[PDB]
Amino acid sequence: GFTDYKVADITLAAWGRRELIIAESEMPALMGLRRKYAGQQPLKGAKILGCIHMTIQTGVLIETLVALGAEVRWSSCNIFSTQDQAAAAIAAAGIPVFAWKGETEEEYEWCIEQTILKDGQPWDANMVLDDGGDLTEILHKKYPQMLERIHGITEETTTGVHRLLDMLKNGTLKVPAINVNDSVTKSKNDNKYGCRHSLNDAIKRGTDHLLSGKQALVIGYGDVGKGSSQSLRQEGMIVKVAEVDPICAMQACMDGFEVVSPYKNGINDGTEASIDAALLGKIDLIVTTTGNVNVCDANMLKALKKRAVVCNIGHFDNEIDTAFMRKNWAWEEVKPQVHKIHRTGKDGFDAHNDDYLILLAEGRLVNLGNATGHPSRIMDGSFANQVLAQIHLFEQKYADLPAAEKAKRLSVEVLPKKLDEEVALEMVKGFGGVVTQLTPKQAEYIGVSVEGPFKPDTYRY
Amino acid sequence: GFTDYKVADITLAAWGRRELIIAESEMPALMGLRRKYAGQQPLKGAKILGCIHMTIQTGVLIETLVALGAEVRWSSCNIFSTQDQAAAAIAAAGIPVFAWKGETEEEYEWCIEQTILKDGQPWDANMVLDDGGDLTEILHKKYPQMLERIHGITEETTTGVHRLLDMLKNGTLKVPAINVNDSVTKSKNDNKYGCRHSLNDAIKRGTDHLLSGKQALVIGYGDVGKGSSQSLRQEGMIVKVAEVDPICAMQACMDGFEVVSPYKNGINDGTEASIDAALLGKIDLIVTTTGNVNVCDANMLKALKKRAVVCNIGHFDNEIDTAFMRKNWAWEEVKPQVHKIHRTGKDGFDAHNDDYLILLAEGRLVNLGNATGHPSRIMDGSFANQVLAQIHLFEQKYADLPAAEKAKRLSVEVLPKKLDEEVALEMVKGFGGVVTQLTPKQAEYIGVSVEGPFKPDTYRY
Amino acid sequence: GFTDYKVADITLAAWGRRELIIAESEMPALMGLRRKYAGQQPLKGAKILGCIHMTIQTGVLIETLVALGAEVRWSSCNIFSTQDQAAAAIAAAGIPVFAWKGETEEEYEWCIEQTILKDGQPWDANMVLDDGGDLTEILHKKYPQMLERIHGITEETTTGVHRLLDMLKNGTLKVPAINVNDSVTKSKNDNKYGCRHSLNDAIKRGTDHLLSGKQALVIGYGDVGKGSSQSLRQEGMIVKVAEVDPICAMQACMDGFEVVSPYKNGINDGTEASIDAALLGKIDLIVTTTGNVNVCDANMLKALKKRAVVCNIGHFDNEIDTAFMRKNWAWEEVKPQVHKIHRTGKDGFDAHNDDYLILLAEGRLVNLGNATGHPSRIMDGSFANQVLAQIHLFEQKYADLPAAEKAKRLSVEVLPKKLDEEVALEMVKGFGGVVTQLTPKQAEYIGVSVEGPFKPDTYRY
Ligand SMILES: NC(=O)c1ccc[n+]([C@@H]2O[C@H](COP(=O)([O-])OP(=O)(O)OC[C@H]3O[C@@H](n4cnc5c(N)ncnc54)[C@H](O)[C@@H]3O)[C@@H](O)[C@H]2O)c1
Ligand SMILES: NC(=O)c1ccc[n+]([C@@H]2O[C@H](COP(=O)([O-])OP(=O)(O)OC[C@H]3O[C@@H](n4cnc5c(N)ncnc54)[C@H](O)[C@@H]3O)[C@@H](O)[C@H]2O)c1
Ligand SMILES: NC(=O)c1ccc[n+]([C@@H]2O[C@H](COP(=O)([O-])OP(=O)(O)OC[C@H]3O[C@@H](n4cnc5c(N)ncnc54)[C@H](O)[C@@H]3O)[C@@H](O)[C@H]2O)c1
Ligand SMILES: CN(Cc1cnn(C)c1)C(=O)C1CCCCC1
Ligand SMILES: CN(Cc1cnn(C)c1)C(=O)C1CCCCC1
Ligand SMILES: Nc1ncnc2[nH]cnc12
Ligand SMILES: Nc1ncnc2[nH]cnc12
Ligand SMILES: Nc1ncnc2[nH]cnc12
Ligand SMILES: [K+]
Ligand SMILES: [K+]
Ligand SMILES: [K+]
Repeated sequence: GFTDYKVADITLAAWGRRELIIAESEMPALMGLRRKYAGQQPLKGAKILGCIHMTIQTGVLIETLVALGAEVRWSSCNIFSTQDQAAAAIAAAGIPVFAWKGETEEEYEWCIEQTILKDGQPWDANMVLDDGGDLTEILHKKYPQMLERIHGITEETTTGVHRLLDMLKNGTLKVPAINVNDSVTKSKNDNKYGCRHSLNDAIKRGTDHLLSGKQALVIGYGDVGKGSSQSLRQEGMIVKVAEVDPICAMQACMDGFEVVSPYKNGINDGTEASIDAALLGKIDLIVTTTGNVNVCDANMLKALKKRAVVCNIGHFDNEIDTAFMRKNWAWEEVKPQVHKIHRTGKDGFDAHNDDYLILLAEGRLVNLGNATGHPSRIMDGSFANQVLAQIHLFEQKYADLPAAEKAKRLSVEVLPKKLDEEVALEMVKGFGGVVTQLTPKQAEYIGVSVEGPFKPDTYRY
Repeated sequence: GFTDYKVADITLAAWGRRELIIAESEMPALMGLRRKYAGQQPLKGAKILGCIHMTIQTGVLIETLVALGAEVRWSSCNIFSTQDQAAAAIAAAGIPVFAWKGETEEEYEWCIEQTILKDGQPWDANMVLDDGGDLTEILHKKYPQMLERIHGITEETTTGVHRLLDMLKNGTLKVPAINVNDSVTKSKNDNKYGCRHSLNDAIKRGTDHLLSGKQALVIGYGDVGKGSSQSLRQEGMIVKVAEVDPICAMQACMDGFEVVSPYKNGINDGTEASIDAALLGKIDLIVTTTGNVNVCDANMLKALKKRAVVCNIGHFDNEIDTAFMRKNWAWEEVKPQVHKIHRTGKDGFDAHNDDYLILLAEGRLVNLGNATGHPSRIMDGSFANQVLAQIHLFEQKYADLPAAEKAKRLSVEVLPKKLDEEVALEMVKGFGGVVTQLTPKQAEYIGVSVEGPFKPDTYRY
Repeated sequence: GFTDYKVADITLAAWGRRELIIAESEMPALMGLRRKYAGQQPLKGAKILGCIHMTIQTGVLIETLVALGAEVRWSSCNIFSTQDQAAAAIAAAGIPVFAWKGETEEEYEWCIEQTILKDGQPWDANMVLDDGGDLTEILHKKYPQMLERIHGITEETTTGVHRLLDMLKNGTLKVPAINVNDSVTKSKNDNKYGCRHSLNDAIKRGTDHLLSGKQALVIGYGDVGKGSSQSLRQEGMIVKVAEVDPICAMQACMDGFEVVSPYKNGINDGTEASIDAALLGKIDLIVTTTGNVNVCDANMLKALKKRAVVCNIGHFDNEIDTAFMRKNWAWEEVKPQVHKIHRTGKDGFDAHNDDYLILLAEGRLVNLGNATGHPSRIMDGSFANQVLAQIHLFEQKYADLPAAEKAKRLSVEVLPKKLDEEVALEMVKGFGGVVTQLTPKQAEYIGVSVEGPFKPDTYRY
């Protein structure tokens, strides 16, 4: 008689369980943590509010936390990223989850509130796992009393970590956090290689367009932009890259990309005349990867080649001025998460009009919106870090300190390199790779221990 | 009141129609044939039996043949390759089509017969379009009288051309045929680049497996094997290649792949002792590409690494010994066209057994079975050749020739290089490419006309 | 007391012998023929005039022909392509060779004549091995009497075959020929992969320029152009391709290249107004691969980006209008085969002028001019074909047949596919590859012999 959930179709649970069993074989770091810590139950007593894409991969994470003793209440951190069969499997296992593919904004907020509230009253939560900072923001803004009992936050992604550091500098952060994003086995695995796998995957599922021989513009060349550019280049696209960071621009050049700006001489003054109309007129596909605001703006959208695809793989949809397109242009749904946007007018469209753009996932995270996000074996690294971070913060029991002691432990930290390496070793073994062991004299020669850590904390990999 | 069809769901037509309109903008050579020939109606009076994958791309082909004056009756050439919304769009257009995704073998044969028979009698067909030779075989073997009225066959694929050539060698081919496969804008575009696009696409949709860093074995290195190996290598797989043709094997070496055999010394004597158990026990993914029989045999299946993915992108499912797997091992459906094959035995399976293989599309063509096959811009090339082939054979009027002229005309031929080049030029313009025109002195220097053809018929590209 | 040679420096012979011994281990097809046929001496009595780049690789070719019983007299087919240590090692072995790096045009002609003449009068030659057709032309124009005793010509390269075909068509070809170029183990090995290896090699040796991130324009996308484009793209260049053949252009598009023309809309009208000055002013490197005339013309050279590198990897230097650059612009030698060409005028130059181009090998074959051409393991394929072609034509004894039989054998033909496959098998084995053997049933299924040939003669690979 379990009813504390809300999913699209509970009967998809058996299908979801089949895929969870497969995914478990693809996630050895996470399943190794489950085996190593199951008997010790290091999360016994933890009550975790979780807000992250309700995919099959997140399901393995959820059941790993539960296997270690935790109770959880879960929601997705995006309206399009849930895999309904994963949510169904988690609900059928008796775990409160509120998540389905294609939520409205109102339903998105309701789902988070259903994790926060149990039977109309605040749940006695004491841990937070977030991806992007929406749950974190709601707790600080609307439920500050609940944070008095919460031992910490473990934050998944770059945008969320940015919001956390903003609150820390403004003195508004109420509990300590661990930056899961900046582990090497997260940032340089998930953010880069994950988008390499899943960006062309989403574009093919949404459009079935040939990419070889076509022109792409990738806005940004951080980790997500690096992986995105590779996702397209390996398919044979001619890829151009835009950046505001000269060091990232240098890497793009050395990686074999032409570096261009959508604006003449890189200067974005807000006018149509600043747009490089000749450049945008040749682009078949534009992808935003920045985590910034309005990096594919209304003047760029007006100037893009007819029938160009437009998508975003950064965390929030405001990378693209989709508001401008809702106000001025007529939307034709091809299928879910795929819209033709007719630049001929707002009121109606000719079904055979040739002047349209194709928008994927209404400008929300395209890899999760139009495909299934990152594959299990990549998320294995990110989610082993999440499990380790949850254990660390829960065992430190920040909320039980006196007021004076909380002030001294309020911080945003990363996991130590030794744990990063141990996650990486399990990932390598999952590939069948064999790591060499240093001899004692070789370890002394480079000044490390035989068991690591093998690099100083300044090393960039 | 049109009722002459059978599809999964006629209400998918509007969705199919939206995707057809997108596909037309992706297929400029085919769409260019509509404009150049619409006024002349070169297929007026043609009644075409067509048997080929009922995809969106085949939709554009079908409606091109109809726009040039033809009547058609269509079926798919594979039980899993139909896109149900394409079939719905075609039927809703008043065009007879008998095709749905996931047919049984009996329904497959039934669908082809519904194209052959109209109102219980043979249709007065006079043209054939085939992909694989199944329709051609059924006509020769079961409706030879209909071939008295048929002017020719245009065959799409390598396996179908081989069957035509065997019939010709045996004196058992009743109408002339055009080998559409061996146009360069078909074989060196569809067969190679199409599989490059669509193989990893299908594997991702089926399993969502990370491919980077894993081991693949591609059986075959002809056109499909070349494109398949690239599909996987560009994703970061470590790809090994098997071949019986030493020329193709040389190409794989020079392309940067290790060439291996599943058998010790390359000698396939049919025994378990001949299997290189070490090699097979390291392979995460095996893909057959040969058009041959039993190239992923039972002994290889027994020796594959636990949880390896097995699929076939050749035309017929007998490239993998799936019959052996049906007889001996338990099949667990993950989802449509994805099965776990449990090697623990045939009488049931443990849901948490680790000793299984993952078979895609039940060994049927994986790109069409687990995804959508080749993209529109690639199929543009194949299907422009098909339309040109249909025009040439229909206007030749073989069925109306005297018996002496019939005997001189009974052959299997390819399209002339000029037509191949003309298709290629429209493909290049679709990419925005600009071809240079020879000066008269340059044309004289290399001994070609400024208008081409630019290569001798022996040229291999 | 052997003096019948002329080389740069005989004392380089020991060095040349060391490298020949290494190259022998890299040339298993060639050495396999040596071991297989040395007992039979099938070239006993053959007297071969040979004209092909006097490299280490040609050294192994020459000594294989001698090992099989032939006498030869040798010259290079390019003024810059000889490796002086290879020539010295051949002369030290008592083999007539006339070749050194850096010949004048007069010396080049004199060297070919020294092979034709022994003691001031025509040698009793009876076979010809040629690369590019210069020796073949001199025999037909200046020594036609010698051709009445010559049993055949074995021609290495595409341009040479073109000239042979023109002569056959005109009725001026006096002896049969084997087209060695169009063996798959030659054209699709040497012409493509050889240039992939040696083009970026020669550019680095000549300029030491970083190639990553810069813009290249490759004129042509045949076998040489395909390999040259890959040579640059794999280094990270942004590569654009020009073509007159829409089929080759299609391949360049599908291979991930942007296809452009130096002329607006591809129309070369002889005026500067037709030059796409905006495109050419972005190009850092241009490479001609066509075998055509003036594909990098004067107006192009004027519009190139300052400090661009210009080079040719086709057979003859007229692909670039270097005559224009000699007449109008000041040449500054950087080092042998590397010249700065100052576009500021003809009479001298400022040492610090910024407006110059860099010309490699004075527009002669750049891979052989500025580096060492193709590696031994690739030339293995080409030269194994040469040996088999020499054996076949010599044993046919064309010159001694009745003219009624001569008329039936006066042709330009390629080797049989079976021998093409045997050469490929030995190359694959050189890599450690293992070719799989068809079972009798599999061979039956696809219609071949277990021993091959495995493809019809129309197969393009
Ligand atoms: N979709 C996914 O699966 C996924 C995975 C990881 C992260 N993310 C999200 O993607 C975003 C980027 O993450 P990241 O790790 O790459 O961050 P990052 O800081 O490494 O990279 C962002 C880059 O954008 C550049 N940039 C900023 N403004 C720009 C502008 N106007 N024009 C061009 N370039 C500009 C920055 O210089 C920077 O290099 C974040 O929102 C993150 O949360 C998404
Ligand atoms: N799925 C698709 O979209 C698609 C597209 C085109 C063709 N096809 C089909 O794919 C198959 C192959 O087509 P193709 O054009 O590449 O033919 P191909 O002749 O060009 O190449 C097939 C290759 O398989 C090799 N081979 C044969 N038996 C072998 C064995 N026992 N082990 C290893 N290698 C072996 C042959 O040497 C040959 O090089 C045919 O059935 C064709 O109809 C499928
Ligand atoms: N340097 C080497 O090691 C090496 C090796 C092999 C061959 N070659 C020589 O290289 C040349 C090319 O050989 P190939 O086998 O590639 O011949 P090919 O016929 O395969 O390719 C030449 C290509 O140039 C294209 N072309 C012709 N005129 C053009 C123009 N004005 N603009 C653009 N493209 C144009 C043609 O369409 C053709 O595709 C020949 O001279 C050959 O003898 C050199
Ligand atoms: C047949 N024609 C006219 C033509 C072009 N060249 N020549 C000598 C005649 C076309 O344009 C087709 C070519 C293939 C598909 C699109 C349009
Ligand atoms: C090993 N092979 C090839 C073959 C035949 N069948 N299979 C499955 C493989 C043979 O033909 C031998 C068999 C015994 C002695 C003579 C020749
Ligand atoms: N598959 C996935 N599950 C959860 N979060 C993700 N972020 C990116 N891919 C993801
Ligand atoms: N999309 C497609 N439609 C028809 N035939 C195909 N063969 C391969 N892909 C195809
Ligand atoms: N190394 C080499 N030797 C002889 N001829 C060649 N042609 C291209 N490379 C060569
Ligand atoms: K996934
Ligand atoms: K498709
Ligand atoms: K060399």
